[PDB]
Amino acid sequence: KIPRGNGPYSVGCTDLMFDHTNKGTFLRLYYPSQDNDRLDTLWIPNKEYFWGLSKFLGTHWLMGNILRLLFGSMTTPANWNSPLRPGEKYPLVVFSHGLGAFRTLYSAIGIDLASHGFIVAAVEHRDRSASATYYFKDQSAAEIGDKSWLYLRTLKQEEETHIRNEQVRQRAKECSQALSLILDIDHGKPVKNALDLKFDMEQLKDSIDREKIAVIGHSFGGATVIQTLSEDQRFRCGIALDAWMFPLGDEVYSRIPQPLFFINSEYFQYPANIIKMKKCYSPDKERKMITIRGSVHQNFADFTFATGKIIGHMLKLKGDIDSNVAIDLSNKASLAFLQKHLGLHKDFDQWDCLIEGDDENLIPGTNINTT
Ligand SMILES: CC(C)COc1cc(=O)n(C)c(=O)n1C
Ligand SMILES: [Ca+2]
Ligand SMILES: [Cl-]
Ligand SMILES: [Cl-]
Repeated sequence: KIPRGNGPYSVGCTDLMFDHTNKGTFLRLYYPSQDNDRLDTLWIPNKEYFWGLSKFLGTHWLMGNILRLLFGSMTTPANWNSPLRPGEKYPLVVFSHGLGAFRTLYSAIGIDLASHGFIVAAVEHRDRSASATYYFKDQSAAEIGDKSWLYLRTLKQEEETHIRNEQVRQRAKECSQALSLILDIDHGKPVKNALDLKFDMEQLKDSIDREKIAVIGHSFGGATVIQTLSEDQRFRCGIALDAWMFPLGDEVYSRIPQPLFFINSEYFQYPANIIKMKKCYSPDKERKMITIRGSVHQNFADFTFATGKIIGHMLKLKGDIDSNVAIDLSNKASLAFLQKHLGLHKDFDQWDCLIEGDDENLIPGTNINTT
C-alpha cells in the first residue's frame, strides 16, 4: 500500500494530455478534493508501462506480464476524478520523474503534497527517458483513442554526454510548457483533453495561486529541477530528490538564482555527483542539503511500497529505514522548505528542523567525502 497523505485535505487525481502530440503536455494531476466516495486511482494504468519497465530492467519480456499480473490492478489512495475543493488558490508543484519511470510512480509524494493543499502536476516526459509513454499521431487517432507508444531509448557510451543533456533540456521545456498550460487553464482558457475523461477542467479556473510555483523531481528529474530553474524564473524554488547530476551542462551550475533543496538517499550518492551538487552552492544564494539515514535511491518512488520488507530489500526497493518513515521525512522537509520560499502561511514551519537535518534519521549535508 502506497500511504495516504498526512495533511488535512482529501486528495483527487486525474490525467491531462494537451495537445495530443508527442510535443504536447501529458501530466497526472493531484489536487485537494472535497471529501468524497469515488474509487481510488489505478496506479499503473496500461499494459505497455509494464512492458516498458521490463525493457528498462533488461529482463525477458515475460517479466513484463509477470509485473502486470502482480501490479496491474493495484491502486493509489487518490480519488479518481473527484471534484476540486473550491474557494482557495492552491500553490502548484511541477514534478519530474526519474529515468525508467513515468507520471504515475510518485503518487506517495503527489498525494501528500495535495493533502497539504498543493496542486501537483506530475509530467510524463517524451524525451525517451520514460520506460514508456504515449501520444496520438493525429486528431482522429486521438478521438478513437488509438495510442502510439514510445519506449525508453538505450544509449551508447559515445552518445551519453551529448544525449543526456538534450534530454534534460527537453525535460526542462516540458516542465515550462505544462506550467503555461496550467496557467492558461487557471485563466479559463478552454482546453480539449485528448484523453476523454469525466473531469471538468473548468473547475481549475481561478484555483492556482499564480505566483507560488515550485519544481520537484527525482533522479534525472532532480537534474530536471535545476535546468528548469535556470531556464524559467516563474518557478520560485526547487527540491531535488536524489538528483543524478550528469545530464546538466557545466554552464548551469552558476545560473540558479532560486532557492534549491537537496534531499539525498544514503546509499545512492557518490563523490562525482556530490561535487556537482556543491558547484550549485554560492554565498549570495540559498542552498540546503540533507541525507536520509539508511535510505536507497528507490525510497523516493512508489515501488518502495509495492513489495514486502524482505523482497524489497533484496531488490533495492527498500533500505534499512522504513519506507513510510523515509518518505514522511522527505515530504515534511519539502513542505517546510516550500512554506519558507513560496511564502505560505500554513503550519509547515514545524518541520524547519528537518531542513537542517536535525532528526535522528537525518544527516545534515552529506555522508560522502569530497577531498
Ligand atoms: C552514464 C549512464 C550509463 C549512467 O546511467 C545512469 C542513469 C540514471 O538514470 N541514473 C539515475 C544513474 O544513476 N545512472 C548511473
Ligand atoms: Ca524561459
Ligand atoms: Cl541506492
Ligand atoms: Cl565518484
